Amino acid sequence: NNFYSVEIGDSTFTVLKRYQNLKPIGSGAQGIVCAAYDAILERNVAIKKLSRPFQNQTHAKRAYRELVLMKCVNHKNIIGLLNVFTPQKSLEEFQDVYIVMELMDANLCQVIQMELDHERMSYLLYQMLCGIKHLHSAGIIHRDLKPSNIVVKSDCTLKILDFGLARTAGTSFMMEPEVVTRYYRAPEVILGMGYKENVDLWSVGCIMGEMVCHKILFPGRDYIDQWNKVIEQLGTPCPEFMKKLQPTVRTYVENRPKYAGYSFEKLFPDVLFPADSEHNKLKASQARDLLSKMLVIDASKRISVDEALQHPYINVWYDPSEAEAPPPKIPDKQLDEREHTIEEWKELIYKEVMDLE
Amino acid sequence: PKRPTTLNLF
Ligand SMILES: CCOc1nc(NC(=O)Cc2cc(OC)c(Br)cc2OC)cc(N)c1C#N
Repeated sequence: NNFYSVEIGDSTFTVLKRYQNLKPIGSGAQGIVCAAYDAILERNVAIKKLSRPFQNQTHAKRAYRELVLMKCVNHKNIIGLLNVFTPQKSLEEFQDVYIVMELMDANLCQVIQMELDHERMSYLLYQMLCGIKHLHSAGIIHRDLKPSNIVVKSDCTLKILDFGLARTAGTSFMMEPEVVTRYYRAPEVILGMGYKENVDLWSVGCIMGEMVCHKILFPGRDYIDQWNKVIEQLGTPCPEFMKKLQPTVRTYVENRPKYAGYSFEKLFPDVLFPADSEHNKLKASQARDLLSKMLVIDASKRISVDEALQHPYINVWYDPSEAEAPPPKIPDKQLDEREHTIEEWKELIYKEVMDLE
Repeated sequence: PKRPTTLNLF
């Protein structure tokens, strides 16, 4: 009726006329995303179509979560909403959902590949860092931070992204978490342990090392080598840790060949660091000591968000209004240990769009 | 000290 068909790649876009001139910027882990102009508002905004949402109990749970989370999280570093709509009219008609949100200038995969300075890099770390702290401040782990999901503005801002997974620690592992990027998968994930708010930091760890090394920290050629690669770098884990890992995994992870591990003083020389020479608190050895406490195998000994923000490298940008920020409160409907039908996610998801406009 | 507000993304 009042929407229009935008021939984009494969599935065609049927967005409001508000959004015109659609170009592709990426394809997240749900549908696809474009950087169109929203005349009505005056500024380029990202429209995300989740073509056929409720295919199954998966792309329908990651959605209801994405929806609610989107409308609940507000923060200077955690991307915000803007508009959500469905080109379909009737209750049955529904089969697609478009999401309009902010739109930076690039994605971290652009900085990673450039020579920052200190004050700066430390700001983004802080930046990105806070957003994280906030999201957690509601018992919400993201579980997927990685350049492909981090966005920085030319004015040097920065925002987290994709709340398609970011759930709460209510359930444990799964021998099918292969969805969360390898190079940024944390030990408790890999080893199918059981995550907590911390996991997110590890991601942030494999990040910095990337903002420093330029190469990705722990490659991996399969989810099973990932481990054989992370530990080849950080040494074989302390026996107590072993006692933690599930029965089976323990055996295998134990059989692995023993690795010395390298001190971060060599894992990140004084050279791979931004001109170590300004404003005390900063200093290369601090950018590192930071890592020194994030890149940690045993989940229970990893510098949590707070202490990170509360850390010599980060800290210099602290400020209660954007860190100890008000907790992004949740209603009382969200279900992390509960599933339904597709004709139910529909009613639920459809009844989760409508009102919105 | 105050944070920066640039970032040459080219
Ligand atoms: C890739 C993840 O998708 C998303 N990406 C963004 N990204 C951005 O705004 C930064 C950005 C700006 C660009 O110049 C116009 C191009 Br070109 C690509 C790009 O980075 C991709 C914002 C989102 N809200 C979502 C979503 N959803």
